[PDB]
Amino acid sequence: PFCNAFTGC
Repeated sequence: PFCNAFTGC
């Protein structure tokens, strides 16, 4: 989904 700490995006 939306960007993440480094996972999502």
